[PDB]
Amino acid sequence: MEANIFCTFDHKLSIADVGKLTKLVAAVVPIPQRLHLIKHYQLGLHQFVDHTRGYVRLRGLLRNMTLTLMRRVEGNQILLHVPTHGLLYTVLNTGPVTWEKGDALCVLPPLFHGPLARENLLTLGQWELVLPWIVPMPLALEINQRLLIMGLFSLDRSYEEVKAAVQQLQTITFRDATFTIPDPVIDQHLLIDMKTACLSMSMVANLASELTMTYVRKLALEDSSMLLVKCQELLMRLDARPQHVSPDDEIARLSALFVMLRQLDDLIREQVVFTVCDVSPDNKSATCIFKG
Amino acid sequence: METHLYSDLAFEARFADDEQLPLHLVLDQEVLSNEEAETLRYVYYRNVDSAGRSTGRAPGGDEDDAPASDDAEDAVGGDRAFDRERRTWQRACFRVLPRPLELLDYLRQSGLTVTLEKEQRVRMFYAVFTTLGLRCPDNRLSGAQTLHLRLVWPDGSYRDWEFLARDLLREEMEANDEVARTDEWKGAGVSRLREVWDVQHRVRLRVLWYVNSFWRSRELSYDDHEVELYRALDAYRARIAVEYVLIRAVRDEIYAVLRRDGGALPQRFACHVSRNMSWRVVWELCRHALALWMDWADVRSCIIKALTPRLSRGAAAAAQRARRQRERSAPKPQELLFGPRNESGPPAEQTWYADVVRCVRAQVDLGVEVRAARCPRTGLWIVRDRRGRLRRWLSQPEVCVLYVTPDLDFYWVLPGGFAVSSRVTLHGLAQRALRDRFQNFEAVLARGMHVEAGRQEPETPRVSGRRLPFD
Amino acid sequence: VDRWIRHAAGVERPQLLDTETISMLTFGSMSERNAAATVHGQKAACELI
Repeated sequence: MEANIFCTFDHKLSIADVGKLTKLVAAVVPIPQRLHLIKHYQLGLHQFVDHTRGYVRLRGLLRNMTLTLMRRVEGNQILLHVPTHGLLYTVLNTGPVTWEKGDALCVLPPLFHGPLARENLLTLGQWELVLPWIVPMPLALEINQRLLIMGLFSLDRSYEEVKAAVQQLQTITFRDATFTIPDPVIDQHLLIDMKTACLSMSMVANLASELTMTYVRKLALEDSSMLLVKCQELLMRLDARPQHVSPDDEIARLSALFVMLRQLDDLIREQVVFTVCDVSPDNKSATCIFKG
Repeated sequence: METHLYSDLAFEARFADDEQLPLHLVLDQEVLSNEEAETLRYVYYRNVDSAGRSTGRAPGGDEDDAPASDDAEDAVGGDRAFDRERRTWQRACFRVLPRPLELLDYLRQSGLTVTLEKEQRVRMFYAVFTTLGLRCPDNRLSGAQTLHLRLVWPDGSYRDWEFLARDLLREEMEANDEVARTDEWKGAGVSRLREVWDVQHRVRLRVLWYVNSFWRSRELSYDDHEVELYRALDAYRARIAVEYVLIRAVRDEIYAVLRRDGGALPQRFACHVSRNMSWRVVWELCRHALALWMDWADVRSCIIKALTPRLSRGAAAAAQRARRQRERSAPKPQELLFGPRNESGPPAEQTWYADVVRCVRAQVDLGVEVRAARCPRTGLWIVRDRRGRLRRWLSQPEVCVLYVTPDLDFYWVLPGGFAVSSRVTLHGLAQRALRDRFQNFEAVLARGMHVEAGRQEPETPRVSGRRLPFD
Repeated sequence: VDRWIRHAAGVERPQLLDTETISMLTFGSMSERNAAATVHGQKAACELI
């Protein structure tokens, strides 16, 4: 493959440019095209950043891009390296997210972090080095889930009904940090995701057994605990011997239901790109296994 | 085609709770234009009974039956009246076919079978397929019921038609492995196609009837008494009269103020005037203009466009804030030194609407927007064109103007800027009548718009007949 | 009520040339005269909660 990529700069880089570009060695930067030679405009997310179009659009563009690790900069050349599956690399988190050991990491567009400064880097003319966020899986599928629930809830609601609920949904709290999702528009892509959610939920409701349906009621008759209280409360405002006992029916239905559940899960789950096992005690870099 | 099928199933799954029967409609160039067909965002429908009562409101009566208030503090009911109105409209599914078609060939090229009584082709530049529900409040359907159709566009503009259930059911009621509902719906097909007008005979649309509909199974009853149609016609008369009674209220107010003052008009608008002029012919031109304004006033008069932003939900709260702001106590020295700086008051320029009536070649302009500000030297008004240019019609002897300020103060101005000044009184209109006739549409979220409010929405949705559709 | 309470508390009428001298005081002003004699040094006043 094109194991190395040359990025050439058209703007002459000052002393400060070369310095700050050197400090960024091992940062994860994406390229759209996977070519041996590219120009600095194609580097990063700045080619696509567009706040009138939503967060989901930039998410869709990013999840299809090719990701690279920055290496030594020389005169007007930056030398990006593509990681390969199963090997071990040192990666840099320019994002404000905390990494704990053993985390599985995903790539997402940046979110709004409180201070609003966000450290603009390499503003050459009116180009800018907009790097993505390398986020651990829990926060990644939390943002994907909240974004889907905003799309699914706020349809056919007016702005007055919507306002407080989506204000509460946009804010995510993760490891004592606080982030906000920038532009959650109701895209065409988001409507496709919502349609897949509806079909998968219909198949869950249709093909579920009677055991899988009625377990909770029987446990509530048998048992009482805080978890069961919460589960009952979710069903409350809408709220016997089996007449068929069929292990083959149960196996057929369950092997189909797991398929539908994986379909519904893929709307929330992102692709793991790195897995960490060593974290610098200042949380500025990690040792990672590259995955794809 | 699929919208009719889905909507039939949807109204069946909801029938016990709602008792709304599914009415399948097709619209073409006889009801809407190509741009309006391509850019249509919502279709909403409303049910009103033989007594003029909407089915979203309380079955016996409402607190909106009381007269209006004339108070900006009340704003003709405020948020609660607005919410009672919004609850009254129900949203319908719709699909646009934006390229020229012939309806029967389109249905046959789909899965349907068509066995009409006479095979007359109907051709249409574009088609909108939508399903409305008319409410049989029991297993009984009256001919005096009317149904309202509303078409809405992305800027929030709407268009209302209304037709009574007698026109729709004039013929249809006067005559009265395992299978899937989809295949038998297609196989059973269509056998009726009827053209229906609205009450005022402005717009024609076609009704499509299917033999597989759950409508057929119910064997519910239909009736039309004479007295019920009479009362429904009277309610309709009261409905359309709402803007004209306001116009007459303003006319009587002008004549009453003119009697009270004795014909002495003080100057309220800036214009250098001469004594050596035949002011009597100006009075005669004023007579002709005030007759002609009544001759040509309409729904798009300045008075309706002035009351319409009052009916919006934010209006009452904002008016109360303004009342607090103007009557706020003078700040103490401590607040000026240490505390925050005071709110900026009202901007020097206001937005007004006017009716400009020229006599020489009889013409009246109605929905005219002007910007108004008081000149510093003398506190008279300067009326400017919304591009910032001074309006010249104060200097033309053959034109009079009626302005209505955003707080429902009206001026009637003669050449020279001598004006009659009084307030539009809403007390002749029940709160519900104004409120249902002229409340602005507020949008629910849809494809291609921000979840956050106030954002600059991106490229607006469109279905294109001129381009190969994107997917 | 004001005059009666001022008499009981032993306070004098609020003596400021209102407008400009009030702006001056709110900018900062040293408006308490000294006692004729001091034997116990500086007066450490008590603030009551």
